[PDB]
Amino acid sequence: PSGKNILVFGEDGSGKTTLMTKLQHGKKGRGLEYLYLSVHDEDRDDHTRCNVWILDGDLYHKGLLKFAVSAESLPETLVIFVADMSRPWTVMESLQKWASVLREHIDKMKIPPEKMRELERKFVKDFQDYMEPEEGDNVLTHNLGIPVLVVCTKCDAVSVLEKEHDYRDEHLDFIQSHLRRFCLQYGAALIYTSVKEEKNLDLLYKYIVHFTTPALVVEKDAVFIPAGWDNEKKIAILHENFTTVKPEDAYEDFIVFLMKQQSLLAKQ
Amino acid sequence: QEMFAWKMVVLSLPRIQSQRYQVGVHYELTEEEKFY
Repeated sequence: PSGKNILVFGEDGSGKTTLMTKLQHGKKGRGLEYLYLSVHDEDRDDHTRCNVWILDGDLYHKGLLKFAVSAESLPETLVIFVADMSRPWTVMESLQKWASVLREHIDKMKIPPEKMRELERKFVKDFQDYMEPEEGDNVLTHNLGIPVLVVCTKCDAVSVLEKEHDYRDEHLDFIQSHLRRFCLQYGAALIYTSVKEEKNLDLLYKYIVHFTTPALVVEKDAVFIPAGWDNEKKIAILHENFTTVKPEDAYEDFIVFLMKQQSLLAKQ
Repeated sequence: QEMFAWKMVVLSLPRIQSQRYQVGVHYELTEEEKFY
């Protein structure tokens, strides 16, 4: 096989060093922390050099994106949008922020090759055609398209989140259904991760970079959205029971002069 | 065939200490915030 790539996007830590340690470390506070992977290839260790770049911060990270993305490396790029569940506003804002950073990267680094544009757009249009079958209509897909998969951290803190400020299924259901909506609109999927739990990322990241996995919504705490488990009806049924159907205001809900003049006036 | 590090080596360490460009003053030179 060729060279595989993964761009993990940490949002001010958020357990990125710990999550990269669980698969196979100083800290993560500067940016562009290259990491190498060794994933089993169903028979032996065929040296699947899936390069992992840890990007954190915002102080001129476009150069780090340039050093982390090549020209012919673009198809096997499985970026990992990481956002910790402890701060839901950080997830809601950081997901669109990393999506905007990816859009700027495509609008500034993917534009020089002309044949790659006409090949990559048709490759995404055909990749989304195979994304929905073999899982177990049409959604408002955006302009970004490449094999993507969002992974959320701090998922084994349901009691902590409901003890701090949630205390109702509205917040957790809002985050679940809205991140499901964001992943279906972005042409991605959603696989939750936790502290020594929810080992389901390697299955889909190995399944897409070419060993399958089913969906889990019964537990509601370890939610896994595989590639091809999205529509425009189940997402509406999720945020309907006791939750407002598509609210636009709940985001803020879950987010010698003076003394001399005085003496002169007294003197007169 | 692990011999393709030239791509990263092209611009490996050009900015090993670029965390101090705070518009020459900024009055709060720190790439983070404290507690409350």
